[PDB]
Amino acid sequence: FVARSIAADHKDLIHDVSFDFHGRRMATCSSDQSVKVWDKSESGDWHCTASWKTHSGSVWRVTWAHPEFGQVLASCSFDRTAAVWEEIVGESNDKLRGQSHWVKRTTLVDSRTSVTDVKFAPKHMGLMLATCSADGIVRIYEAPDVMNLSQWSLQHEISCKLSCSCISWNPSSSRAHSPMIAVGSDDSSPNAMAKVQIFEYNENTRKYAKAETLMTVTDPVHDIAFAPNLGRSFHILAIATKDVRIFTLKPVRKELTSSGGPTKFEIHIVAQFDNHNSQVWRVSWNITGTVLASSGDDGCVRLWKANYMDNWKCTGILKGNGS
Amino acid sequence: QLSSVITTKESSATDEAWRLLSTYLERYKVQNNLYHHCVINKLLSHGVPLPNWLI
Amino acid sequence: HSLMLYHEHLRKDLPSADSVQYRHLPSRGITQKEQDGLIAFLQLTSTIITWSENARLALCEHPQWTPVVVILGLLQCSIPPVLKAELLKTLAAFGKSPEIAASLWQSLEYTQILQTVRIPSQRQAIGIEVELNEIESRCEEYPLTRAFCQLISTLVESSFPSNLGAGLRPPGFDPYLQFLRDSVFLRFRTRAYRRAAEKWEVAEVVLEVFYKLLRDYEPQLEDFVDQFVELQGEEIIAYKPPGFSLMYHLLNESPMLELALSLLEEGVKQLDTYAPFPGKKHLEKAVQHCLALLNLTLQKENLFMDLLRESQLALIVCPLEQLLQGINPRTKKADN
Repeated sequence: FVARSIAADHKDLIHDVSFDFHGRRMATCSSDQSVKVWDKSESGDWHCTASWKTHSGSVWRVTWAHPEFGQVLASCSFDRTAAVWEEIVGESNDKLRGQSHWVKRTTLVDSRTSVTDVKFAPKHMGLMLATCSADGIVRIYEAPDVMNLSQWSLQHEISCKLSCSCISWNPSSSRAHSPMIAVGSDDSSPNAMAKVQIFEYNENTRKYAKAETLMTVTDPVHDIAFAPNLGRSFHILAIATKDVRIFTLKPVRKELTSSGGPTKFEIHIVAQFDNHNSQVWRVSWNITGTVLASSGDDGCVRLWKANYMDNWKCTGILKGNGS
Repeated sequence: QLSSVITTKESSATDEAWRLLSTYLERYKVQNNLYHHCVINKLLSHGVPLPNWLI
Repeated sequence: HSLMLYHEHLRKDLPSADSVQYRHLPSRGITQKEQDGLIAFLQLTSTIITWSENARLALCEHPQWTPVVVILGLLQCSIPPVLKAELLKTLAAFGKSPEIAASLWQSLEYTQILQTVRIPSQRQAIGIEVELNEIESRCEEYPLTRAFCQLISTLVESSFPSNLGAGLRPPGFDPYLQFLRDSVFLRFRTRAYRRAAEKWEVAEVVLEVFYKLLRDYEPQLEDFVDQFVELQGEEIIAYKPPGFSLMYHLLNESPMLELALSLLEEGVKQLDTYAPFPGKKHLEKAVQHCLALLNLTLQKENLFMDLLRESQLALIVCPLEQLLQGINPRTKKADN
């Protein structure tokens, strides 16, 4: 695979990286308390266009909104906060030298503990944002306007009753599955027999009901991702733990006698891969949900795909040489 | 006058009424014991569990 | 406040078992003058809420009166069946508002005033199925059962929840239909009556409930599929719609059809005398609802018989036109 490279000049450990929706911009965040934005030229280069302090803690993620909401970023922190940022044309004030044209429009503060992950929602819901934290809660916020990004109503507190490490929204634009969010847990206790939990917005009760819990994931979880839906009658879910896992979640059709309750799933494991010989620290999907990537303590990003028989295998190993 | 919220397609009149009641309990702070006491006594006499924001 | 005090007092004198020795007379029963006063105020209350929508809501929504919960609580107490009848009529006049009716259906199912859940150790029934067969059937007077039929007769006009009884039993209406069919209707002719009219006052208020349940039911292909529901960890079939149950009992040689046709026989036989008799107006309505049931069956029969043919359900049913040409077991002719 052909590589270009960039010196990132973060003054401590980088914790995350994320692309814009077009792959024309990227964001990165660090223990130096900064976020940086880097933009891809009409010559094939990349340049650092903003590099500013975001928070008081170590920054644990960075994420973009969909561009029908313009140019908006979110970041989560060890100081127990999350923050929302807008890119503005022409505001940048020499009266306050060395501030960014990426302005903080709000700070969310309601988590009792470090905010471990943050994700914007599937755009068909609205301008919505989820965060999770080590108080064992996921929190969901809504902006009632797309311009007044200072104002965000906290609509849901979702109780995992185990610490939260990561979150994934379900990427179903199809109006035949209700809104869904999956949650992973860093909990090292032997008492909690499952470390992944799944919630469904149920119109009949108007709150995120706990539909399922993965009783085969006994082991701590570091990252979690639903696969983008090529029309499938079933969902696919990747998990990062002591090994890589790929689950299927196929909705059980309700009989016309099971009203008011959430849905339920015919659930399988399609794959479980030890091959990192080490823990797994991210899981992210290609745009069509046909290829998974995952990293570990083996210094390899490993690529995974279905063959024509839906037998999932490793297909590539991207690894450093140290020269 | 709830005219300052874009219609997100996953709501209904039930919780925009809870939202209006929350906004009034935050808009009229000068006597706020009586209006929380009133609303909670009206919910509990009907057996209705109290929202996170109200508590 | 008086109803809450009577509920609190009657519920405190419940007999803890271990006290087998010489009690005095318990000077805490409602006196007849308090019963007659409570009846007069329940009758005033029932007229007011029968007419004013705003008066049903602004009494049920009261934080401190909670009238449905207090009245259902008093129906669980050992109070006289006449006071229970005017309490049930007050619930029937409240149950005209569909918001009240939907919460009242859940409150009836929770209070087991009809026992819909039968425990396998329990050698004796509880609720109105005992008060009918051991109290009303000893007085030869039936005010409680008629007021219960009147309560169900209003609570059908606002519809009933499809999930009625879910998690406690299979969902649906059929336990109330079994009581009204097999413990009220099929027994209205084998009971004694101090009022010769009341035999017909009981027939009117049960055939009205069946008429409403068959009027507002329309056959669907779903009715002909067995829908399974998880109950305590076993998969159990749901109760079919009460109108499907009524169609099945009118499209077969059932004791309900025998009792309907032998009501049409007895109606003509009393009318061909042209005489006045006690309860005549109630027999004429009980015949009217009986004809209107058979007429609603004939209007829905073809659709019910086609959806049964498409669904492949292993039931047999006969056209009501053919069952009406069956030999009347009384006269020994096809004279229906």
